[PDB]
Amino acid sequence: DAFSRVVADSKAAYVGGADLQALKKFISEGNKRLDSVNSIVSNASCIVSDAVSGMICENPSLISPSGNCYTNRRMAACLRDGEIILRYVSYALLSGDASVLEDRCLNGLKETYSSLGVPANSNARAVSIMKACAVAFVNNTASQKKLSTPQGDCSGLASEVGGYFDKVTAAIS
Amino acid sequence: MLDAFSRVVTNADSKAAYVGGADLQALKKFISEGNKRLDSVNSIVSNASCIVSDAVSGMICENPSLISPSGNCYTNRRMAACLRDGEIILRYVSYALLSGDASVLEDRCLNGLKETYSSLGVPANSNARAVSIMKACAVAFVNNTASQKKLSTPQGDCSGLASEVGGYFDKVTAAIS
Amino acid sequence: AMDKSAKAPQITIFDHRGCSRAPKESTGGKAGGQDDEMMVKVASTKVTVSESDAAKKLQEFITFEKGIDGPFTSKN
Amino acid sequence: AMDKSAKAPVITIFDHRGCSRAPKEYTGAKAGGKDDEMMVKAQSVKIEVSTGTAEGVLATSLAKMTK
Ligand SMILES: *C(=C)C1=C(C)C(=O)N/C1=C\c1[nH]c(/C=C2\N=C(C[C@H]3NC(=O)C(C=C)=C3C)C(C)=C2CCC(=O)O)c(CCC(=O)O)c1C
Ligand SMILES: *C(=C)C1=C(C)C(=O)N/C1=C\c1[nH]c(/C=C2\N=C(C[C@H]3NC(=O)C(C=C)=C3C)C(C)=C2CCC(=O)O)c(CCC(=O)O)c1C
Ligand SMILES: *C(=C)C1=C(C)[C@@H](Cc2[nH]c(/C=C3N=C(/C=C4\NC(=O)[C@H](C)[C@H]4[C@@H](*)C)C(C)=C\3CCC(=O)O)c(CCC(=O)O)c2C)NC1=O
Ligand SMILES: *C(=C)C1=C(C)[C@@H](Cc2[nH]c(/C=C3N=C(/C=C4\NC(=O)[C@H](C)[C@H]4[C@@H](*)C)C(C)=C\3CCC(=O)O)c(CCC(=O)O)c2C)NC1=O
Ligand SMILES: *[C@@H](C)[C@H]1/C(=C/C2=NC(=C\c3[nH]c(C[C@H]4NC(=O)C(C=C)=C4C)c(C)c3CCC(=O)O)/C(CCC(=O)O)=C2C)NC(=O)[C@@H]1C
Ligand SMILES: *[C@@H](C)[C@H]1/C(=C/C2=NC(=C\c3[nH]c(C[C@H]4NC(=O)C(C=C)=C4C)c(C)c3CCC(=O)O)/C(CCC(=O)O)=C2C)NC(=O)[C@@H]1C
Ligand SMILES: *[C@H](C)[C@H]1/C(=C/C2=NC(=C\c3[nH]c(C[C@H]4NC(=O)C(C=C)=C4C)c(C)c3CCC(=O)O)/C(CCC(=O)O)=C2C)NC(=O)[C@@H]1C
Ligand SMILES: *[C@H](C)[C@H]1/C(=C/C2=NC(=C\c3[nH]c(C[C@H]4NC(=O)C(C=C)=C4C)c(C)c3CCC(=O)O)/C(CCC(=O)O)=C2C)NC(=O)[C@@H]1C
Ligand SMILES: [Cl-]
Ligand SMILES: [Mg+2]
Ligand SMILES: [Mg+2]
Repeated sequence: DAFSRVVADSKAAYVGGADLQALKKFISEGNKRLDSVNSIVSNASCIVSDAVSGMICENPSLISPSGNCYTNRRMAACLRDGEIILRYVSYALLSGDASVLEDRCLNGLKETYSSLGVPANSNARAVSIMKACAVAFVNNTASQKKLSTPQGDCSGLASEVGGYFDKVTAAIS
Repeated sequence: MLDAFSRVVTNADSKAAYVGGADLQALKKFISEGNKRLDSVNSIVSNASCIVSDAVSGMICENPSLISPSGNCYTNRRMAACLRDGEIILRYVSYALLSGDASVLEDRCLNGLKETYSSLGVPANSNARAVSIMKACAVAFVNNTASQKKLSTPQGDCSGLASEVGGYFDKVTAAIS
Repeated sequence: AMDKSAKAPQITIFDHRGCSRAPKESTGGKAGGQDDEMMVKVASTKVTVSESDAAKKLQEFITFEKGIDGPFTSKN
Repeated sequence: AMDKSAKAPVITIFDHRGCSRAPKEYTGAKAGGKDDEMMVKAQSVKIEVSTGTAEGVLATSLAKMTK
């Protein structure tokens, strides 16, 4: 409830102590799930940068004068959107649910991109690079690793986050 | 000295300077290891934001008091100044690597720097850690032993240039520690 | 519907077991164990990127380098 | 001396061999080969960091720290 209000209520939700104990009874694999979310969120800036950089290095026309990332204004909007998408995917993983991702991020998004002329193939590539990043962070196989987590298998959570990225891809491609 | 960049390095003007074509052919024989050297610079500067942010956040995760209300990175103002300084230092190191000479780094970045930090209370132990993380980042980018598939450059041994850039970071560490 | 506001969930995960900075922000009392030193925070905030920051990123991107991870897929 | 200006040499390494966007900024002599498709740029620039970047690093640091 507290997170839903936030994502109707303006101030942040601070879920610690007994409230955190309760949260972990209503999400599957609660401890692993929070490790997985943190592995993405705490690395968000590199994930977004690498995805946008890779989208562009694969198609440099995006930063030519006719490309959709031309001008600082447009580049800013694209970097921003990568971050927005990653945030909604991360919240889907925190909550164990796609409903907010679908309702607040994806429903209407392709229509907006179509009217703006934001290129769908390029956008899909940014999303797919972010997906690859997230999978590796969940499984702790990125180049930058968390040192001391108890070892175990998070392949289920990695599959789950992959499915949220796939919803994004399906919605905008 | 890289003559095309004389006004850049003295902050004499804000004009861009360009070395292409025959001037670039000549630059690569003036400096040593020319192609590899330029690749090495490229791999560092193109990753500057991440290098600096990872170094500052690593300095902080090792010593969280830096962002406590009494710590020297507390507030967006102080954090931004610290990130800025990390980038300034990294960029002067990158110029030392481009030119193959530490002089500009020593003269325009390091000379007087410790005394400024002492006056401000910028903690030298913490600063040294930011610099050593940046160093580690640069060495990994330069001497990257992943397979060809994962490299932006033709595979070969850039361990010498990695050692050279490490020495420039060591000059920073010695100056401010 | 996607409401065009650029707002998105902002998550902070604090696994601060052993941290000497005392917790003061929870509102539901104590578990009587290590959950009392950990927290998930969620806010809804507008995502913004300045033009000057985008210029800095462009100066990195335009050279077609990469990080350690991933294959090199550029042709440029 | 360190001049307190917050300026630094910003280097951009443009190895744009094979690029369809024609070189034009460098006007010095040509090499007659692939050096004509590559360039080192340098510029004195005041280094600035935004409050958004500072906020991002703060959030990363809080999330990655433990004790
Ligand atoms: C330990 C790590 C730390 C050392 C050592 C140090 O000097 N500072 C350390 C931590 C630190 N925490 C904050 C800020 C916040 N921490 C939380 C989360 C905790 N509050 C709770 O109630 C619980 C559990 C019940 C927590 C776990 C929150 C919400 C904040 C406020 C900031 C926010 O992002 O909302 C700081 C920042 C400076 C400060 O507020 O002390 C530091 C450095
Ligand atoms: C090939 C890569 C590109 C494709 C395909 C495409 O659509 N755009 C491509 C490249 C590209 N270049 C620029 C801008 C600059 N390139 C240089 C360097 C070249 N100029 C020279 O004189 C030489 C060699 C002698 C070069 C190599 C410079 C200096 C710029 C200007 C910008 C800067 O950051 O200083 C762009 C950006 C848009 C444009 O100006 O065309 C792109 C995308
Ligand atoms: C806090 C829990 C904490 C950190 C934050 C982290 C800091 C840290 N980082 C390294 C080393 C490297 N970081 C690198 C940076 C990058 N690689 C990339 O691909 C992107 C573009 C960029 C930004 C993330 C690199 C290349 C390295 C070097 C290789 C390596 O992993 O070591 C260190 C190690 C420093 C050292 O060796 O002394 C540290 C401490 N670690 C934390 O604990
Ligand atoms: C342009 C020359 C260009 C790129 C830029 C790059 C893009 C690219 N990146 C990946 C995959 C990953 N990137 C990751 C990012 C990070 N790892 C870290 O440790 C830091 C903090 C962060 C930012 C650099 C990660 C984790 C991955 C996945 C690695 C793995 O699976 O182990 C790809 C691959 C995408 C795909 O598989 O579809 C690409 C193309 N490459 C370029 O050529
Ligand atoms: C895939 C994600 C990982 C992996 C994760 C595992 N984590 C395990 C246990 C664990 N993690 C935490 C921290 C977590 N809980 C919280 O409440 C918060 C923040 C609010 C976080 C970040 C805790 C507390 C625990 C419990 C053990 C402990 O006391 O530390 C774990 C063990 C199994 C399990 O508990 O279900 C695993 C497997 N492990 C991996 O190897 C991949 C890479
Ligand atoms: C360590 C730095 C790297 C690595 C580098 C290698 N680069 C090699 C060749 C090479 N690089 C360039 C590009 C360079 N020259 C320029 O003029 C500019 C920009 C102005 C740049 C960025 C060129 C032109 C060449 C030569 C032609 C080519 O082979 O493409 C190279 C091979 C040659 C050599 O060994 O001297 C290497 C090894 N290789 C690595 O594995 C690490 C990561
Ligand atoms: C980056 C990987 C892309 C790219 C993105 C661009 N997006 C632009 C504008 C834009 N994006 C949205 C969606 C965004 N707002 C929200 O509220 C949410 C979710 C809740 C999201 C995901 C909107 C509504 C808009 C238009 C209004 C605005 O700018 O804020 C955009 C600017 C286009 C223009 O002004 O010309 C770009 C460039 N561009 C790319 O090339 C890659 C594929
Ligand atoms: C980050 C790893 C540090 C940290 C750094 C701080 N530096 C602060 C102030 C500051 N730094 C410089 C040196 C800088 N200016 C230049 O012109 C050059 C080189 C040419 C460099 C390297 C100066 C002169 C100053 C004072 C003037 C100014 O800020 O512009 C600083 C304080 C900022 C503030 O309170 O506004 C910080 C926080 N702090 C840390 O904790 C780590 C170790
Ligand atoms: Cl790395
Ligand atoms: Mg001298
Ligand atoms: Mg290249």
